[PDB]
Amino acid sequence: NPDTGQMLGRTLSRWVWISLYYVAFYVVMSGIFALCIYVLMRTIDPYTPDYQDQLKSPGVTLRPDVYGEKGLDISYNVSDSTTWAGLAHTLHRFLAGYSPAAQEGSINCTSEKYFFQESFLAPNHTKFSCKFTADMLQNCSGRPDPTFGFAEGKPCFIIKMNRIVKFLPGNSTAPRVDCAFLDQPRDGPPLQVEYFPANGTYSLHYFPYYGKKAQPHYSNPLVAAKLLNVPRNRDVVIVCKILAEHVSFDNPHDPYEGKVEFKLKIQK
Amino acid sequence: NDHQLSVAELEQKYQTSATKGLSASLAAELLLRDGPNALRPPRGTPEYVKFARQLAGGLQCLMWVAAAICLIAFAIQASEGDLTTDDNLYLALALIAVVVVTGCFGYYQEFKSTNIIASFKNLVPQQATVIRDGDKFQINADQLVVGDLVEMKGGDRVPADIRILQAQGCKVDNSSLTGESEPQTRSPECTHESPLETRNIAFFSTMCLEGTAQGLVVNTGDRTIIGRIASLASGVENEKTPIAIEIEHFVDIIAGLAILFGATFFIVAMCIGYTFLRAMVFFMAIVVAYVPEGLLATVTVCLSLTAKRLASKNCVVKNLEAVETLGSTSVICSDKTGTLTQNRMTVSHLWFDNHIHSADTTEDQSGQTFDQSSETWRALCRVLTLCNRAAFKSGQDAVPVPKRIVIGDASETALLKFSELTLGNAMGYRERFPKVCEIPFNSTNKFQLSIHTLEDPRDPRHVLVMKGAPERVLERCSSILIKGQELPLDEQWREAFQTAYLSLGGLGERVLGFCQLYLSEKDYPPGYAFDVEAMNFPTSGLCFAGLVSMIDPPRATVPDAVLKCRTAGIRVIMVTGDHPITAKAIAASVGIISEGSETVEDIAARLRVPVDQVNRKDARACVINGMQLKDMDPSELVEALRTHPEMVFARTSPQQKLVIVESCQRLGAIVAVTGDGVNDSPALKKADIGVAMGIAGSDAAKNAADMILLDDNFASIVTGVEQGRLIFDNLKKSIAYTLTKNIPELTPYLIYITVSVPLPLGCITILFIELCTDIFPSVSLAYEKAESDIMHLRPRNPKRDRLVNEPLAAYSYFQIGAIQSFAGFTDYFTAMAQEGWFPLLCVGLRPQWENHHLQDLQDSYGQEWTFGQRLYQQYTCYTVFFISIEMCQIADVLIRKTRRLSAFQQGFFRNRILVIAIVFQVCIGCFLCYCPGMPNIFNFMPIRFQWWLVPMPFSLLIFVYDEIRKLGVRCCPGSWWDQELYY
Ligand SMILES: CCCCCCCC/C=C\CCCCCCCC(=O)OC[C@H](COP(=O)(O)OCC[N+](C)(C)C)OC(=O)CCCCCCC/C=C\CCCCCCCC
Ligand SMILES: CCCCCCCC/C=C\CCCCCCCC(=O)OC[C@H](COP(=O)(O)OCC[N+](C)(C)C)OC(=O)CCCCCCC/C=C\CCCCCCCC
Ligand SMILES: CCCCCCCC/C=C\CCCCCCCC(=O)O[C@H](COC(=O)CCCCCCC/C=C/CCCCCCCC)COP(=O)(O)OCC[N+](C)(C)C
Ligand SMILES: CC(C)CCC[C@@H](C)[C@H]1CC[C@H]2[C@@H]3CC=C4C[C@@H](O)CC[C@]4(C)[C@H]3CC[C@]12C
Ligand SMILES: CNCc1ccc(OCc2cc(Cl)ccc2OCc2ccccc2)cc1
Ligand SMILES: *[C@@H]1O[C@H](CO)[C@@H](O)[C@H](O)[C@H]1NC(C)=O
Ligand SMILES: *[C@@H]1O[C@H](CO)[C@@H](O)[C@H](O)[C@H]1NC(C)=O
Ligand SMILES: *[C@@H]1O[C@H](CO)[C@@H](O)[C@H](O)[C@H]1NC(C)=O
Ligand SMILES: [Mg+2]
Repeated sequence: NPDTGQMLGRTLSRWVWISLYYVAFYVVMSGIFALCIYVLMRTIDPYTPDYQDQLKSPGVTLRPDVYGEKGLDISYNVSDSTTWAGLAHTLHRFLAGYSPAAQEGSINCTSEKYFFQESFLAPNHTKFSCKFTADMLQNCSGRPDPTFGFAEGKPCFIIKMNRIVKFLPGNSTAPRVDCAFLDQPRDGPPLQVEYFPANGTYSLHYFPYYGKKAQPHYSNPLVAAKLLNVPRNRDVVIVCKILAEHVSFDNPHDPYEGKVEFKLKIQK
Repeated sequence: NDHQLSVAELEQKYQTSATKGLSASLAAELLLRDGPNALRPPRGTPEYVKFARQLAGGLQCLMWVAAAICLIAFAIQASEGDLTTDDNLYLALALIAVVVVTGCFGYYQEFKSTNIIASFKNLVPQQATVIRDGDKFQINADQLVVGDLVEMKGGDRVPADIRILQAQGCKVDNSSLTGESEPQTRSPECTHESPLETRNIAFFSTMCLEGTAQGLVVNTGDRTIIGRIASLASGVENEKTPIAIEIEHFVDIIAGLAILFGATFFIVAMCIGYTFLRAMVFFMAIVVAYVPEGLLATVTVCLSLTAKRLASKNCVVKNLEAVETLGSTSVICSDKTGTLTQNRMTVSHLWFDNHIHSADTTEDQSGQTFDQSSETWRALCRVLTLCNRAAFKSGQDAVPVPKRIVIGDASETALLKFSELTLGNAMGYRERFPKVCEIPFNSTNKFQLSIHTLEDPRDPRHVLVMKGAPERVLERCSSILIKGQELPLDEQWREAFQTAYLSLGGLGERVLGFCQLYLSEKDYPPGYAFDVEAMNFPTSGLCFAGLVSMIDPPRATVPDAVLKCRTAGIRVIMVTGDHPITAKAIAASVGIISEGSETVEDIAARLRVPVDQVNRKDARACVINGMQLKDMDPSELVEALRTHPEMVFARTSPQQKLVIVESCQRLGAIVAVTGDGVNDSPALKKADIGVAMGIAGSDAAKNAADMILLDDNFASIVTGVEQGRLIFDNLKKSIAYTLTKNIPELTPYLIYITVSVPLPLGCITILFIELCTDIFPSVSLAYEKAESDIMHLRPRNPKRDRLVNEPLAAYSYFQIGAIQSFAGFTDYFTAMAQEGWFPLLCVGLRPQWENHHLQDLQDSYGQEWTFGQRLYQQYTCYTVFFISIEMCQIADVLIRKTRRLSAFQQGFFRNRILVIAIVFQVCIGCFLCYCPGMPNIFNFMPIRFQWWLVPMPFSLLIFVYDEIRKLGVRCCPGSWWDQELYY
């Protein structure tokens, strides 16, 4: 097939013309594709997504997030501080973004009601986002206890709801965190939790979320669940559900929709 | 050998007796020394071997290699660290299942064809008459041994190869073994030196037609002539079909492209920081991706549809690959006796009223008759009807006259059928003229005579009718019946008779003379005692009536079939064992030799010069006999084949037929052989496609053949040529359609690996595209009509005109599949952006996107997504890419209907099957998208309507671009555009 005169059954001049034709074809097709993408992005709304087909209910995440091989699994040793040093460091790093210095961009919020904003009255053509500071977590804020209760055997777990643009959980009451044993200890009592803020609620003035362009300083409200009667040296499964009118947690194909389930083992 | 030896020289080699035969003990010892007098059955092949052969082939082997690569990559990934490796298992299972199901379908086709053909094979025990130590008893044919003295009579099959010791009017039918169409006389005298052309040898499995014969068994079993032919056929190797060669070339192209792309992207993956193991897995994935899954099934279904169409015309193929060979065929080597001709002596010409007439010789009598309104004709018909002893078997009224069974000689059978066809009710006309005297045919008189009585009671004259050899009749018959008048012979009628007789003889026909002589009332009154031992009745001074000649005529459809084959550019060569004069006459009759074409002998006869003085380049026609062929070296055979376009091979042995076929194949031609007898079984096996007659064909010929004509209709060859060319073109179109969609199935994976976007297309949806949605549209392209007069084109050049070539592959992949890939990615990015993921965020997102430990990944709007929600978005991307591919494939199937003509010219809805396939494809796509449970079963999502509309402008672009390309091809033949953009 290769030869000096007719390389791969085609002369050198003919190769030039066929290569030029293919180059022109691909340039035209790439230009058409780029035009289509440009038109798409010109029709995309910068503040609100066109559809939310996969975001009907919010996901729920937990800090500190430590994974095993099927989900979240937290296991440490009250005696051995090196077992929970990493967990407390993760909590400190996560709460670093909730200091007043990191919340200077948000404003004070007291309405306890939907913060419906139909105008861009915040600086640089934005909308106001409301403050959430670490001290709202009281004993689970990292002060005066820098161990977040892991040293004492009553660890704090930060529960955060995924934010969805213009999603409304329901205004009859504030959405609430509820943690319990997935399968209650047949010998031990039911799980005893203390929540920060009180009642484990997310205030209704953190909703709705208007996206990152309208609210570049937005911060997800947090709820801290301090577990108080976890048995020692024993595997337990904890499920924390979000209780709200428009939040569902019955999805068999997404175990993080509306709730978070982790395994907990505390050794003495 | 045994025929050149004398009776004294014989009778001692085999320790036998020419009069008493063999002793029983010696016969038993010889039956131990040699086998029983029978042919060993073919070794055959086990059914599991036959099925396993269906699992081989170039495409099958490519798919097996691809499955092996899938399994090896699965082993590597599972042994290193990798989950989500079920895709390799799915691909391997799909490849293996397609190969196995296609093999089962092909095995079923072969089983059905074998059953249909073998239903025509029956079984009857064979017995023989033998003489031992003076006794005579009926013994089974396989019990005979060499030296056995046997007895044969008319109607009995010859039990072995026999040297004739005594014979009484013995004639044999050698048409199946040799090419000879006329009955051959067996005499106890040697008349040639080859055993195949001497009258003192009778051949095993031939039929004794009339008379009696005695002789010694000189050859037995597989050592007989037919056994030697069967052994020769066993040594001939069946080569691969043209379609299999084209498929192997296509596999080579696919493998080369796969290796090139895999190596390039292996280098790219190395350059972008992948490990060697991951880059090798990527290379293997690309190589496997280039292997189509449903193409084997599509090709097999198209071939089966063509086979069904052929079987509708009583043309059965024993294997699916044989439905294209006739379309590719450039040379047809045709047998004469029993294949081009009916293998039945028939009245062809009549010479009366100083004119040579032509009878209707077609077996259906759909031909041209002669003038039957003359006094000479009405006397000649009476003579030939009365002077005939042949008789039909009873119970034949719905059977046509040519196919009716009659009792008598071949010549008398032909005369009786001619009487029944022209006069009508030959039995009634014969009984209305009672016979009072009769003299049978004998070797000395060489004529037959009989005296009858007239039908009208008023006339007491007795009519004498005589039939015999033309010169032995013209020596008598001082008067001749010309135009209803009894003229004398004035040396001008004796030269007109001689000219007519010589012309009929030179036309390769057997001629009989007829005459009549009414008896006077005075000399021979009613009640006269005619004595056969006194010759009282007059045997001279008769009234000559006419000459009747007979030949084995062509089948009705043969001349037009040959004309159409020659019009299609196919060379037709007659290869026959029969005599050169008959072979040349038949070749002229059927159009193998054209009107005006002359041989060197004809040119020499016209120019009054010796044969060597003429130029062989002036002779279009040529006749080569077996003796000349035996002294001919391959160079001279090739020279003769190239020099003379119209070629006839006469007196050709089975080995010489094999040699001629081999020479034609060595010249680069694709050769078809049409035959019926055992003598063409080796050539049938050697041919690129063997075609055997179903009714007239021997078992050996039908076994050697690839195609069987059940109804013995030769025009089925023309049908096969047309269907082969059509299926070649339509397979080209279907393959282009199938190959197009492989590029939009592969490019998303390449972008997924290199750019690290979330996966746009999954393995399951790729399998659905390959095996469920596009198979029916690809198959429906087999119903496309021809775009031109496909029967006026020359046969394709096997070296240059390939089934899949570079323009087809390049167009289908890197223009149409490129457009489809762009459509798919446009829809992918549209669906992603409308749900919150902008393209730039998509770039490089794959690790976070697929991370099971990230449950709050942020999109372009800052919304946090769980892994499950991202996975459902990924399934939506799968679905939009799938729908883009389907919408573009609708336009692809529309544009693949034609290669040169416009869709408007060919018709959008003329292919109802194609329209139904499009409807079915759309319905299956909608079902997959919107059936409940699909997201968690097959990972198809209920997409929004606008994602159906995004690829539609791309489908329109495909259609418009192909229409413009074909317009440029049609309007500028021979231009750069036609040379580079036409496939
Ligand atoms: C053999 C030859 C193959 C050639 C293939 C195509 C090559 C070129 C393709 C991509 C390279 C970039 C060029 C095209 C750029 C897109 C056109 C364009 O100018 O768009 C504008 C956007 C910027 O707008 P914005 O977001 O700032 O506006 C926001 C407005 N608000 C806020 C209202 C939403 O720029 C963008 O999106 C940039 C992101 C576009 C790129 C996405 C990733 C593409 C990767 C793979 C696709 C390849 C497909 C190949 C299929 C055929 C294979 C044979
Ligand atoms: C995965 C795919 C699943 C769906 C497969 C098909 C399901 C049934 C759908 C359609 C069946 C046929 C319905 C016909 C209705 C229209 C009426 C009609 O007028 O039509 C009768 C046709 C007449 O012929 P014509 O006038 O169209 O020919 C003209 C072209 N000329 C002459 C050159 C050959 O009768 C014929 O064609 C012969 C009988 C019909 C055969 C064509 C239908 C296709 C059948 C099998 C191929 C598909 C295989 C499936 C996947 C196998 C994987 C291994
Ligand atoms: C050639 C012969 C054609 C015969 C007709 C084809 C079969 C028609 C049968 C059924 C189709 C309608 C019923 C299914 C849709 C409703 C189910 C649904 O729910 O879809 C909804 C969208 O619906 C619509 O946008 C409006 C309906 C449009 C349907 C698409 C059109 C399909 C038609 C295709 C034919 C194209 C023919 C032209 C090109 C080819 C020419 C030869 C999906 O909901 P979502 O994505 O908002 O939910 C997302 C939330 N998540 C994911 C949690 C569930
Ligand atoms: C230059 C840019 C636009 C890309 C190249 C455009 C291509 C498709 C065009 C521009 C120049 C054109 C070529 C000019 C020269 C020749 C040689 C002639 O004997 C046949 C036409 C042919 C072969 C043309 C083919 C098509 C062609 C190669
Ligand atoms: C007509 N041919 C269909 C076809 C097209 C594209 C394609 O891409 C490869 C690929 C795609 C997806 Cl979605 C998932 C997995 C894939 O490879 C896995 C793999 C396979 C073999 C060896 C190593 C790895 C594969 C087959
Ligand atoms: C860790 O827990 C185990 C009991 O499971 C305990 O025996 C051990 O003392 C603990 N670690 C240390 C270093 O004390
Ligand atoms: C926000 O309001 C709280 C409660 O009144 C107050 O303690 C805090 O100082 C305010 N934020 C400012 C001004 O930093
Ligand atoms: C939190 O700390 C306060 C004192 O600062 C104390 O009264 C309260 O009981 C503590 N709760 C828990 C469970 O630590
Ligand atoms: Mg024959």
